[PDB]
Amino acid sequence: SNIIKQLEQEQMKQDVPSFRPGDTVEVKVWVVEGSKKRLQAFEGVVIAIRNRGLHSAFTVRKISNGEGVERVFQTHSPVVDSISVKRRGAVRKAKLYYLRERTGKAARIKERLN
Amino acid sequence: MRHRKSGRQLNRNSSHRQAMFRNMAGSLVRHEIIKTTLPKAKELRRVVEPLITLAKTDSVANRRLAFARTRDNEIVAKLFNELGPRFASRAGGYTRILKCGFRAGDNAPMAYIELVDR
Amino acid sequence: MIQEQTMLNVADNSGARRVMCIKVLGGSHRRYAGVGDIIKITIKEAIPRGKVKKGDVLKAVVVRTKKGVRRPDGSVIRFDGNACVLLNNNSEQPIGTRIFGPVTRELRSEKFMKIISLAPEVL
Amino acid sequence: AVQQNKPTRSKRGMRRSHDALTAVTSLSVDKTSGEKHLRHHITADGYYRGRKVIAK
Amino acid sequence: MIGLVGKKVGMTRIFTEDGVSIPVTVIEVEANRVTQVKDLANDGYRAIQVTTGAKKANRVTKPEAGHFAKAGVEAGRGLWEFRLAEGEEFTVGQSISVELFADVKKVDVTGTSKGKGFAGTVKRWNFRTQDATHGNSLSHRVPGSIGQNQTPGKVFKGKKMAGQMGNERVTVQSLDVVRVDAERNLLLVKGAVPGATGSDLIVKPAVKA
Amino acid sequence: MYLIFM
RNA sequence: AGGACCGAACCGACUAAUGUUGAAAAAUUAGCGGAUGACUUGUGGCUGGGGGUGAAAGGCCAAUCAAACCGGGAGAUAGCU
RNA sequence: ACACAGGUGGUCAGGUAGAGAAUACCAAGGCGCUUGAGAGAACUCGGGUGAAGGAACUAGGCAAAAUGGUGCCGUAACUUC
RNA sequence: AAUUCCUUGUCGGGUAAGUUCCGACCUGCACGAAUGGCGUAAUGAUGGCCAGGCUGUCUCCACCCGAGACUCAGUGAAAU
RNA sequence: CGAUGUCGGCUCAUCACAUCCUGGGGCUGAAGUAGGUCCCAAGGGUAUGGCUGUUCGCCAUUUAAAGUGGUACGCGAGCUGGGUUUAGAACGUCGUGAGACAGUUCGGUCCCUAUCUGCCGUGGGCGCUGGAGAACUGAGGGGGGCUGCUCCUAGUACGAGAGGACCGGAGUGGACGCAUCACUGGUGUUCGGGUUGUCAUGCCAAUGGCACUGCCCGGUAGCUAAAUGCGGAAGAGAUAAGUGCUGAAAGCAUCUAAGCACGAAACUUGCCCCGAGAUGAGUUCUCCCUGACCCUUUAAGGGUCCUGAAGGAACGUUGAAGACGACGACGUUGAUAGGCCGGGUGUGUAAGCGCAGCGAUGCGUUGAGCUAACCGGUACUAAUGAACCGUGAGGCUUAACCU
Ligand SMILES: CC[C@H]1OC(=O)[C@H](C)[C@@H](O[C@H]2C[C@@](C)(OC)[C@@H](O)[C@H](C)O2)[C@H](C)[C@@H](O[C@@H]2O[C@H](C)C[C@H](N(C)C)[C@H]2O)[C@](C)(O)C[C@@H](C)C(=O)[C@H](C)[C@@H](O)[C@]1(C)O
Ligand SMILES: [Mg+2]
Ligand SMILES: [Mg+2]
Ligand SMILES: [Mg+2]
Ligand SMILES: [Mg+2]
Ligand SMILES: [Mg+2]
Ligand SMILES: [Mg+2]
Ligand SMILES: [Mg+2]
Ligand SMILES: [Mg+2]
Ligand SMILES: [Mg+2]
Ligand SMILES: [Mg+2]
Ligand SMILES: [Mg+2]
Ligand SMILES: [Mg+2]
Ligand SMILES: [Mg+2]
Ligand SMILES: [Mg+2]
Ligand SMILES: [Mg+2]
Ligand SMILES: [Mg+2]
Ligand SMILES: [Mg+2]
Ligand SMILES: [Mg+2]
Ligand SMILES: [Mg+2]
Ligand SMILES: [Mg+2]
Ligand SMILES: [Mg+2]
Ligand SMILES: [Mg+2]
Ligand SMILES: [Mg+2]
Ligand SMILES: [Mg+2]
Ligand SMILES: [Mg+2]
Ligand SMILES: [Mg+2]
Ligand SMILES: [Mg+2]
Ligand SMILES: [Mg+2]
Ligand SMILES: [Mg+2]
Ligand SMILES: [Mg+2]
Ligand SMILES: [Mg+2]
Ligand SMILES: [Mg+2]
Ligand SMILES: [Mg+2]
Ligand SMILES: [Mg+2]
Ligand SMILES: [Mg+2]
Ligand SMILES: [Mg+2]
Ligand SMILES: [Mg+2]
Ligand SMILES: [Mg+2]
Ligand SMILES: [Mg+2]
Ligand SMILES: [Mg+2]
Ligand SMILES: [Mg+2]
Ligand SMILES: [Mg+2]
Repeated sequence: SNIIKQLEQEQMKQDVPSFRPGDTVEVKVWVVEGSKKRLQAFEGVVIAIRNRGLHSAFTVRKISNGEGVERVFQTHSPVVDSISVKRRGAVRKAKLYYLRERTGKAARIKERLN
Repeated sequence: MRHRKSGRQLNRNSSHRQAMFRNMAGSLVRHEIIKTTLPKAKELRRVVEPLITLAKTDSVANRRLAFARTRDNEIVAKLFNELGPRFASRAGGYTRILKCGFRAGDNAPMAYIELVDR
Repeated sequence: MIQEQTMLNVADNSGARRVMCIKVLGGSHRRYAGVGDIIKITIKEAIPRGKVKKGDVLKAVVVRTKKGVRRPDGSVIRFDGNACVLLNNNSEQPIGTRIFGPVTRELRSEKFMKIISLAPEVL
Repeated sequence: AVQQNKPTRSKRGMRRSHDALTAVTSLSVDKTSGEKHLRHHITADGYYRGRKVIAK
Repeated sequence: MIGLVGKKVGMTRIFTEDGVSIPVTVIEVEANRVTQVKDLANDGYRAIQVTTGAKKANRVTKPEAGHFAKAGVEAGRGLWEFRLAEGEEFTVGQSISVELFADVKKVDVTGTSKGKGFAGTVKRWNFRTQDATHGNSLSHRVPGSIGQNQTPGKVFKGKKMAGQMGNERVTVQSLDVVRVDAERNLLLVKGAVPGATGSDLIVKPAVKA
Repeated sequence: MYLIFM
């Protein structure tokens, strides 16, 4: 796979920040409303990270307007403009799929500090 | 379809295979040569050769890891004090399979497997 | 992936609280209805003084799915529950005056230009 | 299910035209013992490819 | 137009600046050296014969090594033919590059499918299973009925039955050429092409409009 | 039960 | 206290799958009902064939029951094959 | 009829958890069930998990899934109380 | 109606739609008072219908773990 | 009648055309849109539910349409067992009664390891005329053929208005089919962790066995659909119903008799797949064998000695190939498999030691330890020197050339 790995690494971003599950992150994606362009944020909790190189992804979950919304972003897509960690969280896992049955004061994640 | 899979089932369940190759690994370390069937001696190399790469570096944490895969101290004491020093300059391939005749009772193809220096 | 007998929450202020899909419109042997697809429904629960009564047979448009939609860069947008907006049987204009919760950009066309105008958030 | 007519001794022998055993083509000879053995197998005295490997 | 012979390297993704995911298949099209040129006055039809890759010199047989030494080319791993059109001419020994597809917009890629072995009628012919409950006796994924009664009293030819699935030559038509990379012998088509990783592919330009 | 043709 | 309740032994036999040249001429597996009572069980005894016994199904009476099995009349008779 | 997954009365009654003679793991003690070795197709049997939906299946929610403990709070129509 | 042929009688409830279910009417082919009439709390491996939960029952199947099926060595049937 | 299993449902279909949709036309009491009716056409397609044992039917909502029939009212050695039909029991009715119903009601054992034909796959033998390794040609055969909606032309033609096109073009879907695993996911009892009961490794700590993988939480490769690429064509030839041009028999008329031109999803092709057992066994390219003697029955004769080629098989290491055969890669002049090294992925901060705490436990070393089927490398182990099969220039006749 020396052919393919050389094709992918000329498409990867060199400025991806480091984040972990539990971290509260803000993703800014490019929106096309017809012709004009825009940037809207997606503030939520990283609940799953997939590390695969160019095919790396991560999953954010936020409660918007009383309705829980998940979103799976492709890490190296040119739609994702910037990723920014707002708060570091402390969990004992790699996939926080247990946060789908929890709500309100039960979905509070402790802060990391290290 | 079994495309790109490894490991032989050998007509056993998952825990009989793990208990058979653990006894059979303690029989090859102890005697340095045993006579098994040919499909079992080929699947034994995937069990007994990582135990000797474990035993090339001596530490308490590795001895507790080679005890969880053998459940014998007569075998752990031989891997770390004898087989570790011998194979310390060899990069893999510690065993050797010699094919021999067929079994009388069921016509199974038998084979010897021995540690490579005897 | 809404099919027949699927019970959906309602995402407008028409008065209905739970509606059941009874037909997926727009083809023969058609199986599923994604976000932005008309369905033919029946009303199972209703508030007492709304614009619609329990038992009525109406049309709807699916605005949120738990299965989610997919974006052209491979992204996915899922939700925690299926929701819809009740349309009129013939004019297919939304009965309510408000939309609750987020909707998606799959409704952004001339047919559903009034739903993404009343929406609190478009993803 | 079961037959309707007895199959002949002709049809029975045609079925056994593929049941025929074949022999081993030739036996290898060791290069220090001169013993015949199967190819890629050790000999009956424990020799293999010029070396005595099973001292039993 | 003639085609080229390649090798399925595997799938990847191409990101465009407007944020689109394009699933591409990477095909390593090494140079295709022409081994024999056929004509009407000797062979009844017009075609060229190309070889690709390289083979171990202790593995080429004496009939094959003489066929390559007549052309002067070096022994590749196989031999394929391509029918010429009216107006194309090639010479023996000439190497054809991946730049044949420089301005070609669509191609047809044909290969050998993956082997699923002996597959039943649910996998092979998309039959419907019967009930898993409600009284069913040993008859869950079996085909069911295979004919009618005394008329005709036989099963028809071409009946859909269980048997060998896959491991056959199939042609996938009209794939978008995404990017031709001539300096490292690549060709990126858009979509899934037949075959496992490392199998031979024959990439011809699209015959349909 | 429909046991024999009758 | 209770022909009381839940539930093992013990007694049964409601449902499904398997088995159907069966491991078994009636069972196996997973569930199921009763479970101090009109209960259940060991050992011995009594009732005999147009007879017994039957909380009654034409049930049971030695894998046989709208009249047991064995021997005899007997080589019944057969306008039927 | 078998070295047969059936039937057969009584006596003994260890540890840890448990209400328990249930059940899990063990002790004393006894066994691995008289064809094996490979392979890892369809299909059959016995099981595990399943995106979205949730009886739309069907003669019928058949079968599976689910419920399941102890203490405390609380508990409708109807009633022969 | 465990009884009603005509009959899926007619009206009401339930459902988007109900030959089944519940409540009624009486035109009871062909109910009826110890071969009992009408009710009835509790009980039922009883019959019919509905709902909540739950689910591979199903849309529509996919993957996995084992015992056969396949190959090899030994013994070795049966209906027809 | 020394047995040819019944209605309905499921599964799988196949044919006819008296055509439901799509296709092409004539007439219209056809302005347009939408219809009525008739002719040609079988390529493809041709609903989900409520009730009922139901086929049927009615109803709800779709669809371009929800065709009509044959096939033992197709299909139980393919499944079910709901029904008007064994033995139990009850109602109404008839009979003095045993019982009976053409009425209703609750319950009620569906066996078969495939010899032959047929069909779906897959091999062995021999032939094809010296032997061998490849690449083809294509006689022949199979697959596929569905269609909606929106926009432009154009609110144009038509029409008083209301309404509203033919022809042509672009886009986007439903159902179906083929491939695939980059993405989203499922599985992943062979990877990592949490935890309950108990037994054991002398004990603490750390681990292992068992309890459905003990119960769970994630997850690599592979396989896979709900995931995402593609398809149905355009074009050509000969036509159907139909429309004509020129034109007499019949001074005119006339699509026809001579002659000529259009004309459909049907036919023949074009697209994809199998295919020289196509015994009519084809073609091209390359490679290999260039010894001696004897006899009879003197001929496509038999034998002896030498010789063994190209290639094949066999054995081993094996594979995205596979039930077994078969097919593919490799065998030391070697990455074929296992191991090992480096990485990746997954899990989630190991063990030991130190500190804080009365203690459960927390903190530092520490994103640590372990890590299957993955990627890139590396001869450490196993893939042996041989031996086996296969020969020694390839018949006759006739013709054309060189001699
Ligand atoms: C376990 C294996 C047994 O088979 C069954 O149980 C099956 C399931 C019966 O069907 C069951 C179930 C059912 C519905 O039939 C399928 C029923 O009608 C019959 C009476 O019993 C069969 C087939 C019956 O045949 C059918 O008998 C009918 C009287 C006529 C019919 N005809 C078409 C030739 C014929 O096939 C019948 C009588 O048992 C066959 C005779 C030879 C037997 O008695 C034999 C010895 C059976 O005991 C058996 C083979 O051992
Ligand atoms: Mg076995
Ligand atoms: Mg059965
Ligand atoms: Mg079954
Ligand atoms: Mg015939
Ligand atoms: Mg009691
Ligand atoms: Mg009894
Ligand atoms: Mg039981
Ligand atoms: Mg009890
Ligand atoms: Mg009786
Ligand atoms: Mg008896
Ligand atoms: Mg008598
Ligand atoms: Mg007499
Ligand atoms: Mg007599
Ligand atoms: Mg025995
Ligand atoms: Mg016994
Ligand atoms: Mg007992
Ligand atoms: Mg017990
Ligand atoms: Mg299996
Ligand atoms: Mg599910
Ligand atoms: Mg779910
Ligand atoms: Mg239903
Ligand atoms: Mg149905
Ligand atoms: Mg049940
Ligand atoms: Mg219902
Ligand atoms: Mg009533
Ligand atoms: Mg009465
Ligand atoms: Mg009376
Ligand atoms: Mg009276
Ligand atoms: Mg009276
Ligand atoms: Mg055998
Ligand atoms: Mg007969
Ligand atoms: Mg029939
Ligand atoms: Mg039949
Ligand atoms: Mg009776
Ligand atoms: Mg009758
Ligand atoms: Mg059957
Ligand atoms: Mg054809
Ligand atoms: Mg996943
Ligand atoms: Mg798992
Ligand atoms: Mg301890
Ligand atoms: Mg133990
Ligand atoms: Mg276990």
